[PDB]
Amino acid sequence: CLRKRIIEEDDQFQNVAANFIHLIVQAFHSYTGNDIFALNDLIDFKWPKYVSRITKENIFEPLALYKSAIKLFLSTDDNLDLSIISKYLLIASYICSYLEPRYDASIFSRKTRIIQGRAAYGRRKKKEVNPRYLQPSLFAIERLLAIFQAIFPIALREESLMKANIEVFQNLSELHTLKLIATTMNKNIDYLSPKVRWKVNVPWEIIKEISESVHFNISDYFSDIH
Amino acid sequence: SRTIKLWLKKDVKNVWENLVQLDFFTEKSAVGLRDNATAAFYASNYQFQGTMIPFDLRSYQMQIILQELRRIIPKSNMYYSWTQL
Amino acid sequence: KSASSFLDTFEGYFDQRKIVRTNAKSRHTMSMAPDVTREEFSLVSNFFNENFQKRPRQKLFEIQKKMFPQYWFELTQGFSLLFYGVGSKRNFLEEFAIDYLSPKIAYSQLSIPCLILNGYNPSCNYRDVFKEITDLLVPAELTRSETKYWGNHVILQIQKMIDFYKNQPLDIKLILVVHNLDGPSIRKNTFQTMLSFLSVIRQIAIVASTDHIYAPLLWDNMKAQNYNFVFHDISNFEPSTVESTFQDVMK
Amino acid sequence: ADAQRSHYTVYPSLPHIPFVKLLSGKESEVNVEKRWELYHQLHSHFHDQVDHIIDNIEADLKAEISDLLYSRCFNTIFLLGSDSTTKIELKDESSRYNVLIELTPKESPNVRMMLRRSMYKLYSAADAEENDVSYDLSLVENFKRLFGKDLAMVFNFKDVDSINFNTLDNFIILLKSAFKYDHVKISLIFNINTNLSNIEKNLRQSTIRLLKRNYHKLDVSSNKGFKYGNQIFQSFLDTVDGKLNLSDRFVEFILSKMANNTNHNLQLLTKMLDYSLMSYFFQNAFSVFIDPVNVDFLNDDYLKILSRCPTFMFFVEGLIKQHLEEFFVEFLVRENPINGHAKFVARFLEEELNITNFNLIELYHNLLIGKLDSYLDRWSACKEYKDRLHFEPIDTIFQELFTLDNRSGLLTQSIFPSYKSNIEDNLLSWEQVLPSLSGDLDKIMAPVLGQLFKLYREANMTINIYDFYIAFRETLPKEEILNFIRKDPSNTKLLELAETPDAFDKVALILFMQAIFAFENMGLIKFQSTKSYDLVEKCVWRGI
DNA sequence: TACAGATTTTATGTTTAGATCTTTTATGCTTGCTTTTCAAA
DNA sequence: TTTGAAAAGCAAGCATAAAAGATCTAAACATAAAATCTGTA
Repeated sequence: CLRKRIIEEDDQFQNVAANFIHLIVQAFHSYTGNDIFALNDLIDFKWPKYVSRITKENIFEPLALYKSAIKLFLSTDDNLDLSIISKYLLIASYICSYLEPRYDASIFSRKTRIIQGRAAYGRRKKKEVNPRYLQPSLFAIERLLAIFQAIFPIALREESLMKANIEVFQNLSELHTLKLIATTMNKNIDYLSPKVRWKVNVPWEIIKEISESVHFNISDYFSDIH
Repeated sequence: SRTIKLWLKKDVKNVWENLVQLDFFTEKSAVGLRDNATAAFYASNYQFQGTMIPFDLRSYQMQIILQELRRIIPKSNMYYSWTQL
Repeated sequence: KSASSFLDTFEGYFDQRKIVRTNAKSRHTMSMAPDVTREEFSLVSNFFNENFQKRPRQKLFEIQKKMFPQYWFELTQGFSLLFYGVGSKRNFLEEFAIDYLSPKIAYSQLSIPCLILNGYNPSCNYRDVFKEITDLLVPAELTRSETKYWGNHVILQIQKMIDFYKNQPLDIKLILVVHNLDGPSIRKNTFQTMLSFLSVIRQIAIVASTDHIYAPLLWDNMKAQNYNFVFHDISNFEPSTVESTFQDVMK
Repeated sequence: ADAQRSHYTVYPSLPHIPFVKLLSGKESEVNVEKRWELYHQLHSHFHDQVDHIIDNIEADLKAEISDLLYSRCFNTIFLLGSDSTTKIELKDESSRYNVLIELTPKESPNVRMMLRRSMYKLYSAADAEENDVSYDLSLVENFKRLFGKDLAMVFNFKDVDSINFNTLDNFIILLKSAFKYDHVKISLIFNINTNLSNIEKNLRQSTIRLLKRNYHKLDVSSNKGFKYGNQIFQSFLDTVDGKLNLSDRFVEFILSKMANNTNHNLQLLTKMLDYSLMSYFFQNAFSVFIDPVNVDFLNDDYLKILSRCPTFMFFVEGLIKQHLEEFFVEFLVRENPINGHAKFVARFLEEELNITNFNLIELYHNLLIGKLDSYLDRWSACKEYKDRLHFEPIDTIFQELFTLDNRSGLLTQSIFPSYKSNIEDNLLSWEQVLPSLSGDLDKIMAPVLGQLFKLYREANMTINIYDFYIAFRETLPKEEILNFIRKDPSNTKLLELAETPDAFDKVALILFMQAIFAFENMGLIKFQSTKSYDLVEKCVWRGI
């Protein structure tokens, strides 16, 4: 790439390569530590992008060449479809794992009461520790289906609430097969036992992007608890 | 507030893995190297629960504590006041 | 009775998980319940199971026998049948798959053997059942290359039957009847994988029943593809006097 | 007894078409034969094109895998939406053995087993292509000394979203050690169904940096640009054209049901189309007249149910307000060119305009409902053909006997039922399932499961089973139980137990324990304690 | 009678699937004191 | 418009269910030398 660049646009090229290696070291030594291999990988990834920004003005000027390619030294850059029912079941699983069942009726209940009775009052306090930083809790299937039906998007013979049909359980089975959700047991698992409990198996950064793909406001359910 | 570059969470993962590899953290309640090949074989035919959860939820314990860090980090290091609690 | 406001949907789910105070909890056990021996339980149970509501069950069974040609037409097109409902579906599947299905298939292809599985029995095994499938269908035995390195011989043999049977004529060589597909040993992952790969084979007819209300959680998209179910509700409020002997009722 | 076994073979003692007689048992048997045969020509014509489409899917996917595979690091291919069934094939290239090694999570309990299975497959393939060895990576080291040829290894990791990621990471680090041998090149194929970032955050960052040197991505899933769905549905439109038309509600049913399935929505589409065709040829007696040579087979029943059409209603109401068999047999010649128009606008849409990311089922639905213009007002490149591509559907007369429509709720009971909702509704409204014909007892008392469910539905967290049994007793009547239990003098044990003063409570306890363990088998109820058996927890709620 | 080859017997190694028991941690009921929202003055 | 009062909430205590895993064991899968059988020459 350098041999094509110098004809398209030994000691001076050696100084150019050495200055690039020193710039890589001072940009990413805090990230890599004293690791020769990681710095070698960063040098390999960022050398052709550095060579591509070399002009006849930048070649004999180190500060100008660094200013032309400063974005190579600001980010490490060490990096490399799913259904609506399965997305909303993941959101309901995350809610079930990271919220207490006793405060469910204070959050999702919206029906007019023919019979007299007070609803849940809600929680008085705010938690000191973010629950999303800790391990997820274990829930039952019926709670997950209840919250899934409460958060799924919508006369005399319509019944606009979506009931738990074959497709909901089938998407839940794929959700466990991918281990986007998990159980206490993983080998010889009895799906039908009531003692078997379920938990979510995705972090917050995945469930946030999934909820952005469906325009659900999941951060509203954690802004007023801690 | 009283300028150190604040690294993102996607970049501290590499530093965290380097710290785990350099025996500064250990996995919580980990046996480690077994005494004999039979127990090691039994452990190799079992998948532990720590290796199935995401890396940011794995429980660790410290090989060095904060008092030792205060003892052997120099006074002129600019992270020193954080060694007291 | 609950002092609730709602009964249905999550409205009755969240509303019925009240934190009941310990002063309003009754300390009632089976100590003041009537003392009943085993034999009188059996006698009263069989008397109402053979006399109570018998005429509506007989009539309702006379309606749902008219669905047998539709079931046969579904079976010839490659669909597995799964039956579900409230009550025992043992006698229905026996009568349909023995009195009706096997003679009709045998006469249309010019009897057909009928393996009958009892998933209510906790000692139902996949290796014994597959040895009998080998005894009935005589598949070709796996080569050394087909055994790989400590692979499951049952699954590899069924996959070899799958890519053998794709070019055979599509005529039903076996009717395979599954009572209670969601019982204790039959709901496990390997046995369901075995029957899914058997259900890929067009030349085997699959008739199954389920009893658990959460039973469709057993099947992911691949297994649902392989089963290829047409669902049919047969609710009849039968005794279920055969499956009940496989659980302990006196406890 | 056979009831106490696990499995048993029965050969029934034997002493031809599953179609039945329609028109209240007045359809002739020749019409039954014609319905069976004509259903089979339509079914065979559909599935021949379905089979060619499926082989084209595997052929094109194999071609693009071979292209991405052959044009000191791994060659990594990330196959998104894989749902792995592909039989990958490699080149027969001289002086280099090309070995495909497939690994599943079942074959991967640890790194040692993965290496042992990989080296056994490698030695087996290299012996079959042309003394025993150790099944470790030194076989890769001495491959040229044992077989005289270079080594190209392609690893197919099946179902990476099920494999243990620490084990896979350590196996990749193990495979990195073979890069010091000049005769070895390694390809890795990762079959992904979740996301790339999901596996990116379950692997260590050094492995991610290792895989970043040479990696490619490729989408595998059946909803890649809709072109494999759009063929299959058009194949149905190449089968049913001039014979039946699709209803708009049936097409939006197809759209909603395919939007609910990720990995396998092509076979679900084929299953729904097949079951609709089965339902039509099993239900309607007019499907003999799809063949245009049966028009002499009209009878009084055919014309009697022919006149009950809303289109014929509107037509004769218009002709009465203005001022039968020959009118029917001449009006069966029109072609209904909506299918040809849909194929024409599809070939116009990727002919020159280069618009290929469309669903033909969405296009056909909007063409059926007359809102086609709102459908192609989205791409903002076909503004110049709002009158070239405009179509107005024509509501023809008596087309409602020749149609595929979803209004009886048969598809949503047979293919996608509300299973647990059906179970709890048959439990609670049982009079619906059971006929309303022990003459004096069946009118008064419900079946024990239904009464027990109605008392079960109206309860709290924890049900005390003794008080619940008392609540079950108070629903039962004592008098006609004691009358009906004495209505069989053959069994004297029943009479002497009826003579006991605690007969009614005992019989109610028989029925209650039987029904409670019926609910415990079905999963509705749960004993939270292994011992005691004094309390229960409800598991399931109606209408969720 | 005998003998080359196929099958059995006895003997052991390899890998997977499941049971049992122990230890430490979540959980569920109890009890006492504090808030609080909706059925009557 | 208030009122208050029973429903809801919070925290300590503590017995107990359960998750995790250490240890092991049976069962499928696999190989092998010596003896025994077996079908002919």
